[PDB]
Amino acid sequence: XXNXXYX
Amino acid sequence: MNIFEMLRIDEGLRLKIYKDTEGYYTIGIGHLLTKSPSLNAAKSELDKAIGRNTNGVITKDEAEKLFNQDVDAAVRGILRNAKLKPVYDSLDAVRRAALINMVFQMGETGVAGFTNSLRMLQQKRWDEAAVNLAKSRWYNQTPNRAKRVITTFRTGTWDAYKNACKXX
Ligand SMILES: *[C@@H]1O[C@H](CO)[C@@H](O)[C@H](O)[C@H]1O
Ligand SMILES: [Cl-]
Repeated sequence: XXNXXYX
Repeated sequence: MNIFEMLRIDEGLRLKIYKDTEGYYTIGIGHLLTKSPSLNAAKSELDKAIGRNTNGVITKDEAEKLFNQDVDAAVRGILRNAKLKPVYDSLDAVRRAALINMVFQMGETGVAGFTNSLRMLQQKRWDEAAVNLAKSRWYNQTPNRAKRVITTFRTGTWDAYKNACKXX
C-alpha cells in the first residue's frame, strides 16, 4: 500500500 | 475500482528514477524512460517528458500527469490496432480495463501478438482464455500481476484488486 482508499 | 486505480495498484508510485522488473529506467507510476543502460540518457528523457531540469526527481502531480498520458496512450493503441480494437469493443467495462492494463505493461504491438488469447476473449471463453494467457513469458516473469489481470479477464469482476481493509 502507501495509497489510501476507500474502495 | 477502475483502470486508473487498477494500474496504480499494479505499478506503484516512486518519485525518483528506479529500474523496472526488466532492469529499465522508469519513474512515477511505471513510466518507462528508456531501455538504454545509461542513467544520463534516462535523465534526459525525464527532463524532456516533464519540461524542466528535474535531476531525476519529480513531484506526485508530475508523476500523475505522465500516468494519465500513458493510460491514454494505451487506450489509443488499442483503438488504432486492427487486432485489438474488435476485441476491446466486444468486452464489458471490467475486462476492457484488463486489456488496457496489458497494453500499458507490454505495448500495443506486444499484446496484439497474443493471437490465440485474443480470439478466446472475443469468443467469451473465459476459462480457456485465462489458461492460454498464462502460457507466456509475461506470466512467468510477473506472475502475481499477471494472475490479477488474468483473474479479471476470467471473472469480469474486480475481486483480484480488493482487500479486507478496502485500501491501505
Ligand atoms: C489513514 O490515512 C490517514 C492519512 O494519512 C492516516 O492519518 C491514518 O493513520 C490512516 O488511518
Ligand atoms: Cl508480479
